[PDB]
Amino acid sequence: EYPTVDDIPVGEVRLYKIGDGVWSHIATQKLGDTVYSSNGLIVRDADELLLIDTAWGAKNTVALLAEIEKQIGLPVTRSISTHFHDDRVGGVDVLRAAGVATYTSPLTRQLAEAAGNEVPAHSLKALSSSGDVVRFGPVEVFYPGAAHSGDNLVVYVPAVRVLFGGCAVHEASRESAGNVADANLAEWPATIKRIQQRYPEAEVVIPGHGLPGGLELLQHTTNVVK
Ligand SMILES: [Zn+2]
Repeated sequence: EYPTVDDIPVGEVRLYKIGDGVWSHIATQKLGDTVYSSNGLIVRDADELLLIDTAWGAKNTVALLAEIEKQIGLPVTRSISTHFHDDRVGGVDVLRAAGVATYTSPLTRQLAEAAGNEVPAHSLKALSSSGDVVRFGPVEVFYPGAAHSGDNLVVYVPAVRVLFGGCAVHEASRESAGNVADANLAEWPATIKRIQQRYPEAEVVIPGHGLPGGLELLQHTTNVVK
């Protein structure tokens, strides 16, 4: 039942309920001969929605907003991108066109600018140091340190113990680190331990790509990395 590249019809976006007021969103991009999927999060707050990550590009992000309006019918008012790559900020301008207030850390804004990627309009302050946390509506945003990228953030929904790990966390089936061109492989183990120590009660851990699991994906990630 978790959506995969084998069942999301081409160009569509799917939502998947994780817990009370929490969905993941799943989108695809074909690169060469391989279709990839990518996850983000949607979190209800009162009568609005907080979006975590774009659906990887403008076309997909249009489809994401349509799917949200069809299935949930509440307005996305704010977003947070969890690092500077296209599966996180690609489609920010779509969000901005729709009236969404787009956020991310100052460093992610800088790296996104440097990469020629789309740039969220607003900075989350108080995230510049490893171990910094901030509250944001119904979530916590945590900067655990460098890993998949120098700026990677994780998002926790404390009411229902759902941790969205983004690409700092690998799915269970993944056994190679993947794209390390922006990664800090030396730091990535410490970064994972910081996540483990901060969110010991998490019930679900959602990787940036692939199937949800539990806290076991964190050590799995360290194992893949080292
Ligand atoms: Zn990335």
